[PDB]
Amino acid sequence: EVNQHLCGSELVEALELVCGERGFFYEPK
Amino acid sequence: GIGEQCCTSICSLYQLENYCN
Repeated sequence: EVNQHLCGSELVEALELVCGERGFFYEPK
Repeated sequence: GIGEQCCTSICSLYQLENYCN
Protein backbone atom coordinates (compact mmCIF):
# COMPACT_ATOMS: atom_id res chain seq x y z
CA GLU A 1 0.00 0.00 0.00
CA VAL A 2 2.26 2.84 -1.20
CA ASN A 3 -0.17 5.73 -1.82
CA GLN A 4 0.44 9.48 -1.43
CA HIS A 5 -0.80 9.32 2.18
CA LEU A 6 0.79 11.31 5.03
CA CYS A 7 1.77 8.93 7.86
CA GLY A 8 5.12 9.03 9.69
CA SER A 9 6.89 12.01 8.09
CA GLU A 10 5.60 12.14 4.49
CA LEU A 11 3.24 15.02 5.35
CA VAL A 12 6.01 17.57 4.77
CA GLU A 13 5.47 16.70 1.10
CA ALA A 14 1.81 17.78 1.29
CA LEU A 15 2.81 21.01 3.04
CA GLU A 16 5.40 21.50 0.26
CA LEU A 17 2.54 22.28 -2.15
CA VAL A 18 1.33 24.89 0.37
CA CYS A 19 4.11 27.44 -0.24
CA GLY A 20 7.21 25.33 -0.99
CA GLU A 21 9.53 28.21 -1.96
CA ARG A 22 8.51 30.56 0.88
CA GLY A 23 8.36 27.42 3.05
CA PHE A 24 5.89 26.94 5.91
CA PHE A 25 5.71 26.78 9.71
CA TYR A 26 6.21 22.99 9.71
CA GLU A 27 6.36 22.52 13.49
CA PRO A 28 4.24 19.39 13.91
CA LYS A 29 3.45 18.88 17.61
CA GLY B 1 -3.02 19.63 13.36
CA ILE B 2 0.04 19.61 11.06
CA GLY B 3 1.61 16.29 12.07
CA GLU B 4 0.81 13.04 10.25
CA GLN B 5 -2.78 13.40 11.53
CA CYS B 6 -3.81 13.39 7.86
CA CYS B 7 -3.46 9.60 7.41
CA THR B 8 -7.03 8.52 6.59
CA SER B 9 -6.54 10.03 3.12
CA ILE B 10 -4.39 12.82 1.60
CA CYS B 11 -5.99 15.89 3.23
CA SER B 12 -6.88 18.73 0.84
CA LEU B 13 -3.54 20.36 -0.02
CA TYR B 14 -5.37 23.69 -0.41
CA GLN B 15 -6.40 23.29 3.24
CA LEU B 16 -2.70 23.12 4.18
CA GLU B 17 -2.04 26.31 2.18
CA ASN B 18 -2.93 28.36 5.28
CA TYR B 19 0.18 26.90 6.95
CA CYS B 20 2.48 28.44 4.28
CA ASN B 21 4.94 31.01 5.66
